[PDB]
Amino acid sequence: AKRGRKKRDRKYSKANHGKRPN
Amino acid sequence: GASSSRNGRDSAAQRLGVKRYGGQVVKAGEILVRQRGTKFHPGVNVGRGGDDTLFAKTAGAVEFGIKRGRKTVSIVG
Amino acid sequence: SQLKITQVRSTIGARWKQRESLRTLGLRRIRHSVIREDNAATRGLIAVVRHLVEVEPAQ
RNA sequence: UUACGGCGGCCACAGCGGCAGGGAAACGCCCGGUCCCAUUCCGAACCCGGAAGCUAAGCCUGCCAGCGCCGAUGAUACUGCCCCUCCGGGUGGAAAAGUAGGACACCGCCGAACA
RNA sequence: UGCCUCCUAAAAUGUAACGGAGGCGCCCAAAGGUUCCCUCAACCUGGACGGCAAUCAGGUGGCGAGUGUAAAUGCACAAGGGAGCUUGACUGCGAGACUUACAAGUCAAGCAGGGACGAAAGUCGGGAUUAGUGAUCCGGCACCCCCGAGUGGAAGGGGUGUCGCUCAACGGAUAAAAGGUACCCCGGGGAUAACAGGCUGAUCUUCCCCAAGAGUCCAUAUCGACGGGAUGGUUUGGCACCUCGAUGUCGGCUCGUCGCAUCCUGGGGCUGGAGCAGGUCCCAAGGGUUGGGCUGUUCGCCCAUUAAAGCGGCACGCGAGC
RNA sequence: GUUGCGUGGUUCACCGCGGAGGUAGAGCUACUGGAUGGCCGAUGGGUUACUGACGUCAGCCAAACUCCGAAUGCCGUGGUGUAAAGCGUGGCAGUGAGACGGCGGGGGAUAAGCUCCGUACGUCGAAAGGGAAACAGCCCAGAUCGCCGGCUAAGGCCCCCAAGCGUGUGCUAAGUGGGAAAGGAUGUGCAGUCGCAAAGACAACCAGGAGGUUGGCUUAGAAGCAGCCACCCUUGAAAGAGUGCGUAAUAGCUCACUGGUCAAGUGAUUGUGCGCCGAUAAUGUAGCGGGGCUCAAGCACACCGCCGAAGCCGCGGCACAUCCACCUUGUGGUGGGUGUGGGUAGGGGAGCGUCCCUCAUUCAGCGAAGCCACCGGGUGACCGGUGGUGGA
RNA sequence: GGGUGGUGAUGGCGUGCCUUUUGAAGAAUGAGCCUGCGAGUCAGGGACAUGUCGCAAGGUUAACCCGUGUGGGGUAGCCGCAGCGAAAGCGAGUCUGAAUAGGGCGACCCACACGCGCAUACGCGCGUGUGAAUAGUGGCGUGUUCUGGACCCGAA
Ligand SMILES: [Mg+2]
Ligand SMILES: [Mg+2]
Ligand SMILES: [Mg+2]
Ligand SMILES: [Mg+2]
Ligand SMILES: [Mg+2]
Ligand SMILES: [Mg+2]
Ligand SMILES: [Mg+2]
Ligand SMILES: [Mg+2]
Ligand SMILES: [Mg+2]
Ligand SMILES: [Mg+2]
Ligand SMILES: [Mg+2]
Ligand SMILES: [Mg+2]
Ligand SMILES: [Mg+2]
Ligand SMILES: [Mg+2]
Ligand SMILES: [Mg+2]
Ligand SMILES: [Mg+2]
Ligand SMILES: [Mg+2]
Ligand SMILES: [Mg+2]
Ligand SMILES: [Mg+2]
Ligand SMILES: [Mg+2]
Ligand SMILES: [Mg+2]
Ligand SMILES: [Mg+2]
Ligand SMILES: [Mg+2]
Ligand SMILES: [Mg+2]
Ligand SMILES: [Mg+2]
Ligand SMILES: [Mg+2]
Ligand SMILES: [Mg+2]
Ligand SMILES: [Mg+2]
Ligand SMILES: [Mg+2]
Ligand SMILES: [Mg+2]
Ligand SMILES: [Mg+2]
Ligand SMILES: [Mg+2]
Ligand SMILES: [Mg+2]
Ligand SMILES: [Mg+2]
Ligand SMILES: [Mg+2]
Ligand SMILES: [Mg+2]
Ligand SMILES: [Mg+2]
Ligand SMILES: [Mg+2]
Ligand SMILES: [Mg+2]
Ligand SMILES: [Mg+2]
Ligand SMILES: [Mg+2]
Ligand SMILES: [Mg+2]
Ligand SMILES: [Mg+2]
Ligand SMILES: [Mg+2]
Ligand SMILES: [Mg+2]
Ligand SMILES: [Mg+2]
Ligand SMILES: [Mg+2]
Ligand SMILES: [Mg+2]
Ligand SMILES: [Mg+2]
Ligand SMILES: [Mg+2]
Ligand SMILES: [Mg+2]
Ligand SMILES: [Mg+2]
Ligand SMILES: [Mg+2]
Ligand SMILES: [Mg+2]
Ligand SMILES: [Mg+2]
Ligand SMILES: [Mg+2]
Ligand SMILES: [Mg+2]
Ligand SMILES: [Mg+2]
Ligand SMILES: [Mg+2]
Ligand SMILES: [Mg+2]
Ligand SMILES: [Mg+2]
Ligand SMILES: [Mg+2]
Ligand SMILES: [Mg+2]
Ligand SMILES: [Mg+2]
Ligand SMILES: [Mg+2]
Ligand SMILES: [Mg+2]
Ligand SMILES: [Mg+2]
Ligand SMILES: [Mg+2]
Ligand SMILES: [Mg+2]
Ligand SMILES: [Mg+2]
Ligand SMILES: [Mg+2]
Ligand SMILES: [Mg+2]
Ligand SMILES: [Mg+2]
Ligand SMILES: [Mg+2]
Ligand SMILES: [Mg+2]
Ligand SMILES: [Mg+2]
Ligand SMILES: [Mg+2]
Ligand SMILES: [Mg+2]
Ligand SMILES: [Mg+2]
Ligand SMILES: [Mg+2]
Ligand SMILES: [Mg+2]
Ligand SMILES: [Mg+2]
Ligand SMILES: [Mg+2]
Ligand SMILES: [Mg+2]
Ligand SMILES: [Mg+2]
Ligand SMILES: [Mg+2]
Ligand SMILES: [Mg+2]
Ligand SMILES: [Mg+2]
Ligand SMILES: [Mg+2]
Ligand SMILES: [Mg+2]
Ligand SMILES: [Mg+2]
Ligand SMILES: [Mg+2]
Repeated sequence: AKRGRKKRDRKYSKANHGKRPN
Repeated sequence: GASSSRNGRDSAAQRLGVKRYGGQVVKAGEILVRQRGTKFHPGVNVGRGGDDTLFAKTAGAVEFGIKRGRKTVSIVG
Repeated sequence: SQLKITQVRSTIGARWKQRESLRTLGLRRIRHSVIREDNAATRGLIAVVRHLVEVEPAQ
């Protein structure tokens, strides 16, 4: 589940503004 | 699995509701509110209809109002 | 009196009403500026596109 | 102009209820059913014919918030659009409930006396 | 599987799922039209049989009743209840609308004819409304006399009205129709399953929080219910994202390699640890971790041992290695 | 979608005005249901400790509840604005497998990079460039061409890596930053709220801290102390048949409660900013992209610059659409504006190259075609020149 | 020193082509390379729409005939010329209908000019004309379409 959680958490970057595909 | 499709049917949407709003100019015969029962009542210059359709007897402007609790649709010529 | 509206953000991703309001002010691209009278219609337009423009009371 | 009579607007801020007061014309109850008409029985009602009696009631007036009804302002909920990781924030709207209160309606068309 | 009603449906309309609920494939000659009249249910009080609830009387009661039938919207001004007379449950039409891909579906003032009811005003082209239905074809019947294959007829055709489909898979491939294929073939698909990967983590797994209790007493030596929160991604699944112009499927063998949630060996804390042995928890992955019987087996049980006979991952590691 | 022919502002945006609503929310003695606790009380039940209808007092809940009820959205209308709106009718389509993200919902386990809808929502599809380490669908921004010019966006500025080891005020000690829950916690900074005290506060210390009321009983003893239980008064600074150890008890070490003795805060408690633990899978650090960073290069607030794209501006070239003025004012040219020029399916328009025929013309044994090389040219398909080879 | 042409230490950027997909650098498909070949064509007085040209209330021929030809004849036919109606039929009307009701379908055909029966000179109607797109009709081009193998290849 680590890969999923890390991919999901990388929306929380300033450049992404809390939003990211999938 | 369970064949719980006991309820999967519905009738067609009948496109009810107000068709000509207040202050809108209509010709005679033009239906103003198609509805079930008398949600609105025929006012002056408005006919009711066999299925409660509230058409215009005469041309003019639609206006909505209240007649002793009953809410009514009329045309001012 | 007489407002001065400059478009500063893109219309890319903007809603219908924002794009058409920018069109209605006549704004075309980033750092386009238009001069329009300060009436209710103009302030309604500016309110719709507030985040896409900056305005000043420039003569 | 009246504690009067007459028909609508409106459908509770108007209703319902309580307490008083009112009978000139009028509205009424009222007295009868030979006389049109009527009761799924009943002259109760409807209808007709009268004026012995009466404001007891309807009706009208006035007063009561009692049962109801209307109801802000503000605040909040919610929310359009923005900004922003949520939490949030800006901005434009803004309830329901509750509270202050309002409220025992208001307006329109002919006759009697007066005048 | 068509139709009707509601909710989903995000206060116009519309809106999907093998989403949540129900109805319909009729009925009524009055339950239609019209004129007139009426107001219900429930509650309270009194009353032969009669009682909680039959009929009666009086109150109170604005809709909690009823509506032919689902639901919704309506209807007490009644569309609900009753009575009289009737057939408009019309013919010829129809401005204009709604709805709609089309086909369909729906509403309609008003004009005329001839009527019904009404004193009149007026209302009536079925039913409070929205389901109770089926295109076209091909035929049938009645009427009209339109055409009438040389001519007169006739046959036959035509028009108008209307009839005949659980064509219900209900826009209705034929008037007429079931299965098997592991003997299978071809065209395709990772648009779609089986393996494996991926996401998820219900299930599984490993922990933890709270601590009712059990433990002679004592929750916390040990075990811990009811509940709660997570980890892992080794189970069974869910999803269907790569692969169907091929990613060989279980077990074994051979070779490994990694994690530690440690079976042994090593170090410790607590103990309901006297000692010997243990129990539990903590640290620790260096090495080690047997041979047989049964079963294809994994697993498991058993035999004999052992310090121990660990648990998992690596396409449930490994078939261009067997 | 495109394109032709018509129509002409009818489209769309904003402002105002006229309208229908039953979502969000809320409310429910306003209905239908669900439903908590009281009080009364019909019944039933064994005279009535049991039942507790109906009411009544309060507090609540609902997609298919509504006395109510937004914001938006929708319909119309009047103004204002806006070139490439709209509409009709023809020609030619393609598409009818969508994806993710935001917001509202269903299904699912309020799982899924799940599934099914809604959304004048977005992006991808069909969108390059910049940011996000890499990274269709997120953020910025829509590439006509050229430039060794400038300003910016998102994001950034210690080195990798362009621009800040920027400034001021604080916070963090956890490499937190640079993943995680219930929950555990005298971590720390800040904002509050009470108790005591120079009539001497908390910490530390000497003295002292008991008699009848040691009732019920388990019993060897219950005597507080194997357990439940009297449920109160009095020489006294204060002082219980007693707070925790402990024995069969008798006992024994002490705490509640003050005096003296020593000299300044000391305890509780709340919200918060930043931290700690919980923390835990398998090739190799492997959860800042790396180096490194607290002497911040981390965080918060305030401020100042700068970097940063194919965005914008500057200068130059091209093209399309449309408008205005001159020239046979529409076959249309010229000049100048204005706008526009990412693009898959697809539509429309205009061209390049090869071959053959016809007409005209012109090259060719002083060397055609074809091929090769080099030098040039055009916005593209491509073209030309020169030379070599070659032979019609 | 400068410019050609060759090479390219070194720095940055940078995920083949095609097909097909929501999405491929993809570990989806196809392709070893080169040269040559290999896919919307043709027929028809077909159909629809358009561009263009001829003639125009007309247009045009088919077979065929005569010519060394692509030329000249050839009116049969076709389309246009009036519609409405099931049809008889009627006709700028017609059908339904009882209807001097309503509806359906159909006619009111164009721009510029003159000429009249005349409005002071400016106009309703009706006629010449001029459109040598009028209005049709015929040819030719293009897109689509029909029947043919119909863009090409491929089964069992
Ligand atoms: Mg419906
Ligand atoms: Mg009906
Ligand atoms: Mg009197
Ligand atoms: Mg009497
Ligand atoms: Mg009285
Ligand atoms: Mg308010
Ligand atoms: Mg209120
Ligand atoms: Mg709706
Ligand atoms: Mg909506
Ligand atoms: Mg059924
Ligand atoms: Mg009847
Ligand atoms: Mg009735
Ligand atoms: Mg019938
Ligand atoms: Mg019609
Ligand atoms: Mg009549
Ligand atoms: Mg009569
Ligand atoms: Mg009628
Ligand atoms: Mg019915
Ligand atoms: Mg057939
Ligand atoms: Mg014959
Ligand atoms: Mg014959
Ligand atoms: Mg016959
Ligand atoms: Mg007929
Ligand atoms: Mg079907
Ligand atoms: Mg059939
Ligand atoms: Mg066999
Ligand atoms: Mg096959
Ligand atoms: Mg798939
Ligand atoms: Mg699988
Ligand atoms: Mg794989
Ligand atoms: Mg998990
Ligand atoms: Mg899917
Ligand atoms: Mg392959
Ligand atoms: Mg360990
Ligand atoms: Mg131990
Ligand atoms: Mg080991
Ligand atoms: Mg070692
Ligand atoms: Mg043996
Ligand atoms: Mg192993
Ligand atoms: Mg395997
Ligand atoms: Mg294995
Ligand atoms: Mg094997
Ligand atoms: Mg292998
Ligand atoms: Mg078109
Ligand atoms: Mg408004
Ligand atoms: Mg509103
Ligand atoms: Mg609703
Ligand atoms: Mg709600
Ligand atoms: Mg209730
Ligand atoms: Mg109760
Ligand atoms: Mg609701
Ligand atoms: Mg399809
Ligand atoms: Mg589809
Ligand atoms: Mg979809
Ligand atoms: Mg959602
Ligand atoms: Mg999906
Ligand atoms: Mg969405
Ligand atoms: Mg991009
Ligand atoms: Mg980019
Ligand atoms: Mg990058
Ligand atoms: Mg700069
Ligand atoms: Mg910035
Ligand atoms: Mg780099
Ligand atoms: Mg630098
Ligand atoms: Mg900084
Ligand atoms: Mg410094
Ligand atoms: Mg600094
Ligand atoms: Mg760190
Ligand atoms: Mg960290
Ligand atoms: Mg944490
Ligand atoms: Mg961690
Ligand atoms: Mg640009
Ligand atoms: Mg382009
Ligand atoms: Mg562009
Ligand atoms: Mg294309
Ligand atoms: Mg020679
Ligand atoms: Mg030579
Ligand atoms: Mg040649
Ligand atoms: Mg060359
Ligand atoms: Mg040459
Ligand atoms: Mg040569
Ligand atoms: Mg595609
Ligand atoms: Mg796929
Ligand atoms: Mg490949
Ligand atoms: Mg490859
Ligand atoms: Mg394939
Ligand atoms: Mg290959
Ligand atoms: Mg005909
Ligand atoms: Mg006619
Ligand atoms: Mg022509
Ligand atoms: Mg040709
Ligand atoms: Mg074929």
